[PDB]
Amino acid sequence: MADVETETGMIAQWIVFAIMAAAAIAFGVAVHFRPLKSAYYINIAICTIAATAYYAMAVNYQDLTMNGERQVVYARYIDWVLTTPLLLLDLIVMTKMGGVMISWVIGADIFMIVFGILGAFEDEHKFKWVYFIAGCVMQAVLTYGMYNATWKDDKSPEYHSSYVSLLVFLSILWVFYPVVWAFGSGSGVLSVDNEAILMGILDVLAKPLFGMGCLIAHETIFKK
Ligand SMILES: CC(C)CCC[C@@H](C)[C@H]1CC[C@H]2[C@@H]3CC=C4C[C@@H](O)CC[C@]4(C)[C@H]3CC[C@]12C
Ligand SMILES: CC(C)CCC[C@@H](C)[C@H]1CC[C@H]2[C@@H]3CC=C4C[C@@H](O)CC[C@]4(C)[C@H]3CC[C@]12C
Ligand SMILES: *C/C=C(C)/C=C/C=C(C)/C=C/C1=C(C)CCCC1(C)C
Repeated sequence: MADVETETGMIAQWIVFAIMAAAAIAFGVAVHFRPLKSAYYINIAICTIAATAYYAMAVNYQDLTMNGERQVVYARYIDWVLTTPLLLLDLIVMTKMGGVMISWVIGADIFMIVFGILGAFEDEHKFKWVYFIAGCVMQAVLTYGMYNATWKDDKSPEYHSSYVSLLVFLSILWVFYPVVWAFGSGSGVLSVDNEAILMGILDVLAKPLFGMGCLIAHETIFKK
């Protein structure tokens, strides 16, 4: 039979919705009482984006577009394509990284997503996986560069530290997405719902939580 999202998946998403929404509102207000405002904006956008994406996924878990006999909840790629770049930025600001380099990490990132999307809608397993590799290779490149701003002597010693910190956290976490993907969206061995929940779990770690980390860090440092 076909693997399609259910009330369950819906639930999960709906839950994520609320969280995102709150963070959005939270930061959304907070910002008006700071100096520094930018860092806030970044994360406001991020969560507002997600919130929206999840909101769509949730209300339409029934309107199924399918690759094979398994529904693909693509809205997430959109989210990701927009959010992921903003997440890297959240860290980039803690560094003195050069525009030229920024564009590279970002560009890499964007493709990482698209490849995923490409694979997500591919029939031939033969290609599906090729695409998968691609993205991983992008996540790779991308990650590599992010670390050059670690050892290569280029902001303040406080920042540098916080940066390193958050990065290792983001760096590791992210590799989970591709793993989960590979499993469901990619292989099929994973349910649409479970994938949703898993992805969902990740998102909340990757976005709201990370956000706080950053905001704090900034707020913290700024106080020095
Ligand atoms: C899950 C969602 C609802 C979480 C939202 C968390 C928001 C409300 C949190 C996370 C970061 C937090 C801020 C971190 C740093 C400061 C500077 C400090 O001098 C006063 C508190 C203040 C300004 C915090 C206000 C509350 C804050 C903005
Ligand atoms: C959707 C609901 C849950 C959102 C609730 C958002 C609340 C927690 C957010 C929105 C406005 C925010 C406050 C905005 C202004 C200030 C004064 C500042 O000097 C310290 C942070 C502080 C005190 C913020 C604390 C966190 C705060 C109260
Ligand atoms: C808010 C969303 C976040 C932080 C999403 C992160 C997503 C990734 C790191 C995805 C990576 C993928 C690959 C490296 C290979 C192919 C499939 C993907 C798209 C899921």
